[PDB]
Amino acid sequence: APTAPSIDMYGSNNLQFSKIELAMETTSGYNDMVKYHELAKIKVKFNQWSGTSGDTYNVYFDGVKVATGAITGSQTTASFEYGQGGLYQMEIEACDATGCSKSAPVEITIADTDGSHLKPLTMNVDPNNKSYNTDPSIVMGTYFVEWGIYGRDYTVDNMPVDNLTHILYGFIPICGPNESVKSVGGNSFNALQTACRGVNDYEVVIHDPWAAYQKSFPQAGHEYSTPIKGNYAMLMALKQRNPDLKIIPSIGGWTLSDPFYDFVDKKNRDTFVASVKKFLKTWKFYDGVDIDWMFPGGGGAAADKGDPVNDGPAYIALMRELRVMLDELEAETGRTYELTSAIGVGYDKIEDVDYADAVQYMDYIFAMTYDFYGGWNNVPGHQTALYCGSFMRPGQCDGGGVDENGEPYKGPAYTADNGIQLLLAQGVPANKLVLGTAMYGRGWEGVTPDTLTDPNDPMTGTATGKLKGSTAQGVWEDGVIDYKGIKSFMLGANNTGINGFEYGYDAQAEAPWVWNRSTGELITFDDHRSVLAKGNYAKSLGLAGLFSWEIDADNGDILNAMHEGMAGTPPNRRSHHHHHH
Repeated sequence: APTAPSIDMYGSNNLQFSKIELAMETTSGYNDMVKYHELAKIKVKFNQWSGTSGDTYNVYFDGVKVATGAITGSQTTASFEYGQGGLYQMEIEACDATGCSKSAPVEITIADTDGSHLKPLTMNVDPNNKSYNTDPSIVMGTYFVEWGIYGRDYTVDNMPVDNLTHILYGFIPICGPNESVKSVGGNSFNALQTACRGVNDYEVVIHDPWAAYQKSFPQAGHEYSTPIKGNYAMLMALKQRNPDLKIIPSIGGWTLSDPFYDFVDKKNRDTFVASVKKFLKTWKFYDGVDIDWMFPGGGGAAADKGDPVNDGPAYIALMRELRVMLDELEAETGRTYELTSAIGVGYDKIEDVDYADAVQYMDYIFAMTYDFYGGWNNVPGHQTALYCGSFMRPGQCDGGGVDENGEPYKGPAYTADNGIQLLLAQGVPANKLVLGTAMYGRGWEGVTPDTLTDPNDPMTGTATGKLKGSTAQGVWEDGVIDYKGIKSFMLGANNTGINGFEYGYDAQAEAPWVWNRSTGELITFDDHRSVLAKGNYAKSLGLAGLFSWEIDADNGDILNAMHEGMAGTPPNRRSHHHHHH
């Protein structure tokens, strides 16, 4: 028998290999920064200085032969390819006429984007998040935002993952027309231009590669030599901890929806769909795709865009085509992929799409049952209410009434129930609808008591402007505030109201508010009570479950209430009553 091979650690790259190459110290185009290989190139060097060397070498991973070849001299480099990520016990064997001798086992690491090479993520969750035994068939979704790792200081390990079934990652941009991005700030448009250099229009890219895969997180044990870092590596480790969790990339959103309006041309859909397939093959931890087109028919960030004739049909076609593509991935991998979308719930948004047609291809519709009222104007109202509030005029709820100027309402009022009922009215099944919960408030200032028609209901007042404040209090953009900020600075420990604010609740609407009479500051949000109501409502209607925007803004109260709401209606048996969904 020849001399047992001795592995040259330095010459074998310390046995660290990767199916993906990611630029860590530079920023350029997505295709320049990211290279994915179906087979990792393995290169291992071993030495046989003393004694004989032998004729043939064999390389084993956990006892299974993965490479073989001839031995020449005292030095042999074993170069081969391997397609499965993970950790393996590697042995190298040398053979001749007299027999074989094996090296001692040593661990080889082959990185892949499923996280197979990673240990389960260590969590650091706010203990205010309680423990629940909610049926795993019930959807409990939330959005994690890429940029939350900056000022918001909210990282993947902070997510109450055991209280979630779906994590939607916001947001994946589409290269092309993106003038709406300029409204964001922080040089975000420039970043997108850079990402899209070398990328064709209508293909997806990563907006912020630093946050996505470059940034070293010490809680995840990231190093210089770590082939994948950032949010993505942490999400990979999270999948190792929670294999049944669904992590889905969210494409678009409010300021990244511009390219969607060019999807009336099927060629652009084709380009997009192909890029998504490539994206899902490259980033294996993702379990499907979420489409947040805001909005088919118009009413989005770009005022000059929207086609009420063609957008809805295009949206439907997009879902059909994405489902075909996902079926291909399912055939190729044996995995199951989900197709979802977050949609507007105003009557004027819903009427622009035949969701009965679209939903046959989809797993879930995330109904954006929030942003009903807000700081964009000076009219108070419940931003995320289940039902029509006390402040509403006669016939406003159903839309058959008349406004202040004698002008008829053009459709039903913006409420969660009105939206859900319109979707059910189209023929969308309840069990594919997911009800939206707000982890944020919208707000005004200058709603002083003198402006109120009903002295005890600030929703009957008039504002002078948007809510202002500091990021310490959860105000990241004027008119919007983190739920945890509302709790810490307006509500206090038991909703007593602090710092000049008083707590109020509209039992008709199922909607809370805080109101400071002196400053006229008014905030509309979801609280424990309203979320309990939403949960009860979702269970009664047989909805798929609940989802939320955005997890970083919760202190645990909202997600807790989501679970407790789903904890606390039989088929129709008889006529002679109000038939209703």
